[PDB]
Amino acid sequence: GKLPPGPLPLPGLGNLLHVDFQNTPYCFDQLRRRFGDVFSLQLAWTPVVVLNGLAAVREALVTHGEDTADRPPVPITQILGFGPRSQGVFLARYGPAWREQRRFSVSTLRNLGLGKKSLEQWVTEEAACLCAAFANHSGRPFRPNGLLDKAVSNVIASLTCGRRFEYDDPRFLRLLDLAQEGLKEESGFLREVLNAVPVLLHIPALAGKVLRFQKAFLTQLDELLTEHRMTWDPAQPPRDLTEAFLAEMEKAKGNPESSFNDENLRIVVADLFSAGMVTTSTTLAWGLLLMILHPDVQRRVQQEIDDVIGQVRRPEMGDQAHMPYTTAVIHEVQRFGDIVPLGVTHMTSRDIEVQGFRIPKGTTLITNLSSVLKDEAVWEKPFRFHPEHFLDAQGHFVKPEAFLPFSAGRRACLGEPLARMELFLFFTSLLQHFSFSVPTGQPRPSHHGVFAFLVSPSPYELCAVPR
Ligand code: HEM
Ligand SMILES: CC1(C)SCCN(S(=O)(=O)c2ccc(Oc3ccncc3)cc2)[C@H]1C(=O)NO
Ligand SMILES: [Zn+2]
Ligand SMILES: [Zn+2]
Repeated sequence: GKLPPGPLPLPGLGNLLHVDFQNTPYCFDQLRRRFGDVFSLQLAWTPVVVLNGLAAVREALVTHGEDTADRPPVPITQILGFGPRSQGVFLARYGPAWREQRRFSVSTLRNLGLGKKSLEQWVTEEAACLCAAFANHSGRPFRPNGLLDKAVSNVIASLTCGRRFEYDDPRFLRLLDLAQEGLKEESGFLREVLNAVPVLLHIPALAGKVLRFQKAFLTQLDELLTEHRMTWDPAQPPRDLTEAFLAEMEKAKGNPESSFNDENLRIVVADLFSAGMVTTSTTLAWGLLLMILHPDVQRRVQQEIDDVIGQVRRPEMGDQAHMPYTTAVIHEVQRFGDIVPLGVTHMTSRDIEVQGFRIPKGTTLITNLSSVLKDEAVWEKPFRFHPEHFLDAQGHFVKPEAFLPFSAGRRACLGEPLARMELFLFFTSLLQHFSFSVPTGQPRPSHHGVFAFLVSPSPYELCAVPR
């Protein structure tokens, strides 16, 4: 069939000069408006197809799910112990190694707490610590990002590592620091080159600085894993994912095919931990920013929290069903924050058809989630913070199909169930006991965030006064 349209490619650079990597989301909007919902790009040697809108993304990830569940190979990951039976989950290639960790991560989380009141109470406990930390700032203006990252990170640590860390633990802080730095490494020109030419890694000079943060991250994590291997009580049912993983490694000794091995234990755990320390807290960072930028909405939320929960009892997942306005606000924060605009790259394993065009095997697929979350054809005021995007005239919460912050298909975020719970409990817990606002004498903060693979709100301070 006919391949997707797109800007005319240069001789060797291809379309590298037709894409503004400073604000790619905007550049792609222009391309979408110019060539359509499914267009092509030749980034150097990598053929790319961008998917815009719910339909294009869905036909690829759901309808053609089997053929689009693979990731682009990333040979550089070798530096972290990645191998055929050791791929973690996020960067894992479509196959048994992924499926085994995928199924394991999903079911273990569910067994450990997800969907039960135990996790809720654990989270609201961590929430209480978060509140107390906010209170230490008295009326003084501060940046909530660090405390949000620490509190959220403790929830995933509890699940994976069976413990939390004090907001000032050196190892905890270093772990969080390295995790955020390495999120800068995933976006480097050098990595692209070494990735195309695997052999170039034999030069210690290069290999030695390519993924230094991810390596530091894993190294720092090994120390924690080693202590855990020591405290673990195999005579009791696993308390966390690391123990569950460990018990599987026992059962799997002698099985060359099992992905439950030492190399993969640090990758899987680092996979879940890192993912959990940089997603939800960012959304929460957007949440608090939007709440000081729209005090009215913040009050409506507090009002609902008062009417349904009060200012005593700790929030509970059972409350959400009776808090449609707060649920709408949270969903809008996710929609507007648009924290993962271009999603995570996919790769076709077979030739497929999308919106009439043909997408050859091996094509790097880009799911433009931002275009689904800001689709002017679907949302009323896509470029505005508008809780009514998830509310009907009656005040009922409705979730449109264009709400794909987590993508779709067999590869969709496995942390969604955890994210849903964290956002509700942490958000209501914060607004239930605090009142946020822009610090007098300071300019209204921008609702425009700084572009990256993971989009954070622009730096800002706020005042948190008790209630
Ligand atoms: C509000 C927060 C979050 C957002 C917006 C988000 C978004 C995403 C997106 C866009 C993907 C890619 C889906 C695809 O490949 O098409 C994904 C993947 C993934 N996320 Fe998240 N995520 C969030 C939270 C977390 C959390 C809390 C965890 C849990 C540890 C997590 C774990 C993962 C994992 C393991 C994958 C890879 C799944 C696979 O390839 O099979 N994420 N997420
Ligand atoms: C275990 C690894 C160190 S292996 C090498 C790469 N990373 S990473 O720290 O660079 C990273 C962190 C967050 C991220 O963003 C996410 C995740 C989930 N949902 C939405 C966004 C992407 C990549 C770790 C990894 O695979 N995590 O999943
Ligand atoms: Zn444990
Ligand atoms: Zn209704």
